[PDB]
Amino acid sequence: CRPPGQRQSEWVDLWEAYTYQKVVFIKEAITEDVANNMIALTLYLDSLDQKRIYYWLNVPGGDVVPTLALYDTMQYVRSKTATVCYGLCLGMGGFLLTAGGEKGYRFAMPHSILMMHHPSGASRGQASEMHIESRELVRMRDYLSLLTSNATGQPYDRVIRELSRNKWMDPKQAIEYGMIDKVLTTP
Amino acid sequence: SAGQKGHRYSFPHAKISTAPPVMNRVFGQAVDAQLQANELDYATKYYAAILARSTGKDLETCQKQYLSRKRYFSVKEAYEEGLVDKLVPGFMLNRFRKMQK
Amino acid sequence: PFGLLLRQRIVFLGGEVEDFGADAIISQLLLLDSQDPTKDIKIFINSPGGSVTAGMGIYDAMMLCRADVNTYCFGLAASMGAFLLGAGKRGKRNSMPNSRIMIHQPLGGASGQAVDIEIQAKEIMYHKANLNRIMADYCQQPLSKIEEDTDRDRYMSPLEAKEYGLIDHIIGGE
Amino acid sequence: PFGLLLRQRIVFLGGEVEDFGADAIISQLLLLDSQDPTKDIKIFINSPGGSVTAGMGIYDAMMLCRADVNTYCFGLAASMGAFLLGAGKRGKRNSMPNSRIMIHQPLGGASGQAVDIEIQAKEIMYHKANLNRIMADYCQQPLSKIEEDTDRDRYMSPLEAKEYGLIDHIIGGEEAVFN
Amino acid sequence: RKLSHLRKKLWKEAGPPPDLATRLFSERIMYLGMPIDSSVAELLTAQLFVLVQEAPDPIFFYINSTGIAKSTTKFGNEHEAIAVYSMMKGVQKYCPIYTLCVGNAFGEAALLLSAGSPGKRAALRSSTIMLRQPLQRLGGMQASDIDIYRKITREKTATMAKYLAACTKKTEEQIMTDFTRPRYFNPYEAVSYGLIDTVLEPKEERAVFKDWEKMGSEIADLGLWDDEEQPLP
Amino acid sequence: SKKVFMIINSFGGSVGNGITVHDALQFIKAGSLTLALGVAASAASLALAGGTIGERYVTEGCHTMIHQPEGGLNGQASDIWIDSQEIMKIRLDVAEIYSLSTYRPRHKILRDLDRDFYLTAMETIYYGLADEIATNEVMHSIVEMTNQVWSYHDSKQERLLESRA
Amino acid sequence: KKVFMIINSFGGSVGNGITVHDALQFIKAGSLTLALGVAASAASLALAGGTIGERYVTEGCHTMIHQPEGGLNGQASDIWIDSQEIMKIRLDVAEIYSLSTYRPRHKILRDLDRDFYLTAMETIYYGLADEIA
Amino acid sequence: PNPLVIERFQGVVSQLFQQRIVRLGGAVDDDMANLLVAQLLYLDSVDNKRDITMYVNSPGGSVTAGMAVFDTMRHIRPDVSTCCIGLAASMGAFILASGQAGKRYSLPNSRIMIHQPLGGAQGQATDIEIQANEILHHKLTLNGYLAQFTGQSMETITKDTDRDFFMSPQEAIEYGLVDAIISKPQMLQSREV
Amino acid sequence: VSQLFQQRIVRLGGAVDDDMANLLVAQLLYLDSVDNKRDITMYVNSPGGSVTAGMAVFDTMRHIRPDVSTCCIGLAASMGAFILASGQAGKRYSLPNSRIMIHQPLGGAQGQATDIEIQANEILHHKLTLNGYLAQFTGQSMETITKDTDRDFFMSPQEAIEYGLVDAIISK
Repeated sequence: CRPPGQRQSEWVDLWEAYTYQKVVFIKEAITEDVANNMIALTLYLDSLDQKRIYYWLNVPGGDVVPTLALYDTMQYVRSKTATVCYGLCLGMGGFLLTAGGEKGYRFAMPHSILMMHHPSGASRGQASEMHIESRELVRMRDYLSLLTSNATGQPYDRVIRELSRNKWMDPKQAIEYGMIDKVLTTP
Repeated sequence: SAGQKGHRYSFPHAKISTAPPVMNRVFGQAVDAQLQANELDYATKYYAAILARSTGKDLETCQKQYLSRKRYFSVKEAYEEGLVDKLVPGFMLNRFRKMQK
Repeated sequence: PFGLLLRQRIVFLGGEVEDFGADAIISQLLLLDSQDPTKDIKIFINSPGGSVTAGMGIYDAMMLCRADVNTYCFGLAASMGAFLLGAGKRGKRNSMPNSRIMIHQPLGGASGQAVDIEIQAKEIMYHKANLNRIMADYCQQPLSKIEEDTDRDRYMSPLEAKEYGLIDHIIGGE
Repeated sequence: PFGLLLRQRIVFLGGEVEDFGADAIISQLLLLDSQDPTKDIKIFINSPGGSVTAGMGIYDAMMLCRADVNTYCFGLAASMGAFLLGAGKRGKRNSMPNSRIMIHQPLGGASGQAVDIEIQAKEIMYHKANLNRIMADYCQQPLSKIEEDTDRDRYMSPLEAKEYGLIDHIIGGEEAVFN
Repeated sequence: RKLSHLRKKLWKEAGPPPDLATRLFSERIMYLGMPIDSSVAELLTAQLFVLVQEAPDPIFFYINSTGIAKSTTKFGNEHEAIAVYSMMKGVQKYCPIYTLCVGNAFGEAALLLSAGSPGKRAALRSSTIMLRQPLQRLGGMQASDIDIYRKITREKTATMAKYLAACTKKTEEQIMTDFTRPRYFNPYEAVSYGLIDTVLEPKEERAVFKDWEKMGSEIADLGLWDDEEQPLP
Repeated sequence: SKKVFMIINSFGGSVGNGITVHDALQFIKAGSLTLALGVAASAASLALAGGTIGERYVTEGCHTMIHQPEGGLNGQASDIWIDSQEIMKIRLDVAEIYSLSTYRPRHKILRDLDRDFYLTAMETIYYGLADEIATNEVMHSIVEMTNQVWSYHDSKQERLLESRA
Repeated sequence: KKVFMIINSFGGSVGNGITVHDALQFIKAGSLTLALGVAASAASLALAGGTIGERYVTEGCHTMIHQPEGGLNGQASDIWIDSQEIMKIRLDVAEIYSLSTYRPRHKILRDLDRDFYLTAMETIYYGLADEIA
Repeated sequence: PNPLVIERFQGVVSQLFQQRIVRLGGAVDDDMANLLVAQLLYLDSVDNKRDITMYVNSPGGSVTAGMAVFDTMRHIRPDVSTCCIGLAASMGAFILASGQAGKRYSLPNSRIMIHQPLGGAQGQATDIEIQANEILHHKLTLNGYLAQFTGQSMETITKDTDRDFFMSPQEAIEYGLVDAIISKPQMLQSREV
Repeated sequence: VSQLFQQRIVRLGGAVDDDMANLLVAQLLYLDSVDNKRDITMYVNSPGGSVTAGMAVFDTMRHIRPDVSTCCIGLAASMGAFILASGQAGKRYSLPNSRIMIHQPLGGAQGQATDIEIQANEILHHKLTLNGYLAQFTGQSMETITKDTDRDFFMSPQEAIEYGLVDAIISK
């Protein structure tokens, strides 16, 4: 993706050519620095026009706090969204597949590797502040399960028992579980 | 000191130091330390030739005054020695500007 | 050195309380009660702290023996030797007039899943409620004031430690 | 070994002078003085340097010894062993005919506060002033001449060390000394 | 007028330049995404000198950071958060400032959250506000300077609670009560605390509560020895 | 016009870098305004006093600090005396600039350089390092002062964009 | 119109080879895959993912065929879940090769047991390429 | 580490070796497991009728090293009385549970942790499923012997030892880990009325 | 170094920390137990150390029912010189070319902003404890001890007798 392309008459980079074409690409992991460029890109396309936004994900994992920064910007904007999967979305990247586009706008390749698990954290020090960060990690665990239950239609008691352990999905089981909407064909 | 005479500008609170130069890590024989001694011999002879043209001294005077030990120079006594001549052009104190007002 | 006084039941809790360091204290504690259960065992305290489960291993091993226990504090005892200073019986808890008594709550550790954080959270919540029951026994203090004293770090002089109930006597009188 | 020379009252000062190696020589020097205050003590100095704080304790230990001391310089004597070489009794100072003698000031690093720098700056100058006035007693040399020879970082052959006053006798009849 | 410069710079010097920070700068949107350091605070001040000049039009301010430093990394100084606070405090009568909390706000990021205009401060649905106790845990140097470091840590907590009470309209002793422990704050109850003015809600609410999980289990019998199986839902 | 507006924010740095930015603001023909924000270290307090007297402002959140010259020294016994005397020359240098600019005698300032001590905004005006307290009211005058000096260059910028179009 | 790319890879994970596999069938037009030098397991998936009849190979090129590799460490339960992950990924890439080589699937798992290398001759016989350039 | 404490530690374990007291040293790995099985196979020379006191204190370790200590404790002729002081890990509590029935003593201040054993897997694709099967084989054998020692069902062990499960000996005496507690009778205190 | 233990000589060498202070008081428990009449001579050579480690060996020397003797070897920097001044009056000896340095002890403050102010009060309590005990050993006023302990001040052994650090010197 290092050679650039063209928009209509001049040379523009490949990721920025799809930015004018309202296509967002995410290829690296979700960290604090790349999430600052994604939520600033969602507000920039929302101010120009009001159309459907496309997100292509290749996230192999990431942190919990910058992922929730990108999730809350999907519901704040007045435009529509559509998440399309190619490659793999592991960890918190699979949660962003079920962020928006619930009414038939979740596409995936037939060989996409899906992954759903409970989030994690690490903070040590005093024993009194360990109780406060445990309440923060508990309040982040059930809230992340409540959004997956409303988007996929699954019961809330099944997400706590299944996603606490290791769970992996193929696109054949992603249809019956309500995680994706349609499967992309050859054309 | 190698600039044009009469226009050596300087800040009034700077530090000037003239010391003989040193050499890096060289691992050799007895004749290898002799040729490295000749490189520093030409270093003191070339540096004193610049100071003799600037300050107006002899060749052996600049080696005894400047290039012997690691010493330092202020701004005020360097004008009497011959390193600098004046300050920077347009220099004026902010307290001296308040005295004019 | 240390071996010249080990035959007269002299225990030195020197250095940081680790898994191997505290085990050397426990293994020599069972030797002294098995040879003579009627005479007292003296334990010296000079330690800047240590582990939570390792430092707890000295207290319950000293309660396992049926003989008498004397405890002396040298220098600084930071939340592991200070808990072990008052662990002896009443009347034979002496302290030096310049020794520092540090009261502090223990630490914890967790690395894995978020459900593994709350397991270690209630594991250290049980250890915090365990030592507050123990420290209120030999001090005759209520549970309300002994929980806030372990909240912040407080270096205590032995002048106020006598009325607090942690120590019993002061060697030298002044 | 080293214990065979200890019962014959001969100690060794080898390696770099440290604080742990300083008191090991002082503790065995007072044991020989308490056993026999009449028998001489022979020392052997081979040191490439050391601290000025721990090196003065070896000099005060030989001054505390009531019996006479004998010195022997083999190998190296760099800035600390040359001070302990001449510090013995006059007339009983021998060495190897090819050993090197280095008379130079000690080193030191300074860091910290601005008031902290000027304290240790005059402290190492007071150590430089005390080491010059002590070494000028047994050498029979003036103070102005001995304070500038220690500034030059050049070694000294034992041929010119004899008339300098630092050493008295050379083992070998004074013909094996090579320039 | 500068609105013709806005249409000309986006054609030449902002559009074909592919940097997103330049195109966000032209739309009067100033976003703090990086952790605050010596390079961030001078960049935030230099952007504020330009925005107050061309127009009295309102400026959008987005806050998404972990503050100056995380608790599991190297710590610095906390004085740069006041420098961007007092710089933007005088703008409020010259230019309206809109402040919205996206993502998270750890420590000093909540101080700039209350630094907005009244009636314009806002937060999202799943935001997090942390009243952390800052900073500078390193004190291993000479003991002659720790007594004036006790004066520094006392007066910095005084002026931080003074600036927080000037915006939240609360008592200064209540700010030090929240500084003893790292208490997290829900944005739904932060409107009653005085940190934010309102909470902007999405168009379609799909965040179901968890209060219906309590099915009302009956009390067990007194003559039943219950097992010690751990609570795992 | 020709006014120079500098902002002051530095928590550390070398002492020699603060004296260079001091005389860099002295030889300017026009006036200079210095605004202190956050802190003022040994490199930053000399930049604060380098401005024109009457335009120096310190906020309530800013804390002026006077620090001794920190240096690294390594060498022989002959070289350790010559550079430690330079520390006495720098301590004579920073006490001289603090004396000529704050209306204070040299003896009372030299009794303050032996120990590090932080200053507040009220002690900045009392010693003489600044002139006025940068409150919220006088900060509005700094906004309107930098608006006229920037629009004097932006009026030429407005004529170049209209000529190109 | 027709995409033309150079295939050259000696290492890398096979999970990235599945990303470039499905991207080639997403193009409506044909694809020209020309392998040069080394073709690893991630590179052979893009070589077999091209259109049948336009997969070129040189005389000195080789194709590396091997099973996926991974690194597993942690609790006892998620090793068993991730053990089925590497097994069905190896069963997934066997079905990827089976759509081009027209061979039974049980013989490809025997070649996927160890490292398998092919020269320019038997690459045409095994169906990974079409002809020699 | 300090080398001075090593000869003092070697002296106190040898004096307790004459009183038939063994020690579990740190994490259970290969170097101590050959040393520990040398100690249980030497105490039978004095007498094979009296019990063997076993000091149990282990913060973790490997899997196969603790299994080499487990089989020799139940095979020798005298009974092995385990004693857990401090902290027992998943392999440490299995050694404590492998003692004689009715002779497993402890103190009520220890912590008992039981879980599935830690492990890893590295290699090719078929190497992963091979090394995952022996961990599940070690999962079945550790949970199978604990169901016979404590007397619980098969489903009870796998659902409690799935994660970190810390217990006290006041509640471990109800499950079946510790048979009895060792504590001196205390004098009754004059409580408030 | 085992020949000094039979001659009632203990060695204070290097910086004082927790394992050295446990070993130093262990030699003091044995030398008074074999004889409660003969003195114990200690060779102090330390460049500093911890706050509580030097205070752990200070109090146990006061419990020795015969007097002790302290001899300076080389240098004592702000922690060993406190052990010299705590000896018996008339038994404080020093080398004629040794060095005595009096300074406040080192120590850090790591933790919360509420934690670093409550632990600096202990350092301020340690400064009142060190200077409060040193003023009673030297016979000087309270102001002159708190005036020179902030910066490092080296003292010659000739001027240490008139100030009150040592009692005599061993010249012979």
